[PDB]
Amino acid sequence: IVGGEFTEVENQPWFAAIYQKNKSPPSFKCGGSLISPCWVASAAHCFIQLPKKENYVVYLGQSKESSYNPGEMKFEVEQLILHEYYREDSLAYHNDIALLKIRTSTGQCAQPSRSIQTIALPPRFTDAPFGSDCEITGFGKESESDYLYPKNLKMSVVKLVSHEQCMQPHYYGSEINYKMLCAADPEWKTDSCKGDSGGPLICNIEGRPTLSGIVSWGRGCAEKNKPGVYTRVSHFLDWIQSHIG
Amino acid sequence: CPAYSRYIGC
Repeated sequence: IVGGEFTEVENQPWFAAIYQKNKSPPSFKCGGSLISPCWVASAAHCFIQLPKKENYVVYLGQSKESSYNPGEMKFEVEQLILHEYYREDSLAYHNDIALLKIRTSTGQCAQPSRSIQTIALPPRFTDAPFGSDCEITGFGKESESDYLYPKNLKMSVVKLVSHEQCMQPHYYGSEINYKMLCAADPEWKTDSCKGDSGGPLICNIEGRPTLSGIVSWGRGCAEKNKPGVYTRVSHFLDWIQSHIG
Repeated sequence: CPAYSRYIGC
């Protein structure tokens, strides 16, 4: 995360940390969100270069990447589902969403705690407005030109950007479609970055934190006129219900 | 990897 502050999972207790196994400790690879006790949502691009469920391990309840955290829970991936129309197109990703069924060494799904909670999915519809300020979180880089990653969780606040604005040529032109969500900082100083992908974009809808987007792409980090782009979760609700329901 | 990726593996 560029900008924002360092924080503890207790402030993003749906955050899921997805690592890849090694031939020998596992490598942090990207973020995700606990959308139900057995199911983590993330980005499909996180799994392409090796799409085998046995190669991944999911930790819930972590403030510090790649070390033990009190109240941590470690899960194997029972089932790995990538969207059927996932696709890379030279600038960006499309239909960039994945579902992971998680399970412990002893069979259990996620056990709630102050550091492990689920996050709500957006409603089909809702009347009554809400704010366009939404939260991001992850272990991504703190600046686009860093080598090296922070090792401790960070969080920040960005504003949603209208499709129309995001589609202006100065922004991302016709690469942006109705299945995507754009979010940036109005003064271009806080953003998600490399290593934040798959992680959540938390808006506050009908009074509760809501998973409105998944970190998918953007040119650099906190660059002027280059918002972060998120899978628009509300668009995939029926797809999500048909798999986890 | 598409150019505007924010993936650690790109």
